[PDB]
Amino acid sequence: MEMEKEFEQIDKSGSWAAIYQDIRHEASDFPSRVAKLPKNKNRNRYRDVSPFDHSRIKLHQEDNDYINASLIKMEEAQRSYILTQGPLPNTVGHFWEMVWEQKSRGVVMLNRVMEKGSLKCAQYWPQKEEKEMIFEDTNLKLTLISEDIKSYYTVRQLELENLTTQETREILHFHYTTWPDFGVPESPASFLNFLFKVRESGSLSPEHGPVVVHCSAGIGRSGTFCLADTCLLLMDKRKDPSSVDIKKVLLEMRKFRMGLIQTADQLRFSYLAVIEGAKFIM
Ligand SMILES: O=C(OCc1ccccc1)N1CCC(O)CC1
Repeated sequence: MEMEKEFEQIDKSGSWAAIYQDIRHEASDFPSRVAKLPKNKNRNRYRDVSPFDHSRIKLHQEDNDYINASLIKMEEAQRSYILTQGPLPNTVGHFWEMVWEQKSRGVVMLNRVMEKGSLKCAQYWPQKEEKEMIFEDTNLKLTLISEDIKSYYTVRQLELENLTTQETREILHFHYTTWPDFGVPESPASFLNFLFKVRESGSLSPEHGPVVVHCSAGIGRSGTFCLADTCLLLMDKRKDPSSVDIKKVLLEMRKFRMGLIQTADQLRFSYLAVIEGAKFIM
């Protein structure tokens, strides 16, 4: 069923809350036993948001391999994403270790460091060229190379150095800075442009490791970004684009991380983005 019509049918009937609860009821439940070990309590931002054991990213260290991060592998779309929480004061070194070890080119940040008067994630990248950051626990150095500030997003060029081998890599930081404190954006135009610019960078392409995507918990805004990208890629690839079922794509993605799309309003915004995105493509 053409989703644009499914959209108007749900809106006229005001059933967004009902569709959303149906997804919550049918979603996968897999064990998260490593996330709940007492040694990992200060590595989790939220007690109710954990990576499944089968899809968790493992750090390459014998001490403690745990980070709150999941690999979302989309087989038909041929895209992979790592979805993770906003880094904590004691996990900023783990975060950059993961980027290094997974060979990522891009980090996508969908939150501000402070929102609604509270800290939503650590200040985990340098703000000035001449004041670099050293992570002694993981033996990494991170330098700000350049910054491009636009009305709806900022793009930064970072240099990550493995101090053990003296190898360096260029990481691109894509920071969406205008998601409102309350609700979802009124139009998806600025969110779609932002996705286009991440795609244009190479960060989502198969010659690199998976993109790292985060917000505060790594399930809500983060869910919206990967769901929109995968649905638009499938519309490009298939003979019948009408066949793309956003609810079925979301349940596939929920096999790899719990809770993706946190509200009925985020579900409606994801439909609008794919639809308004489908409009521009034709
Ligand atoms: O918002 C856009 O279109 C919708 C869309 C974005 C990303 C992936 C699929 C569809 N952009 C910004 C403007 C640029 O010219 C190119 C398109």
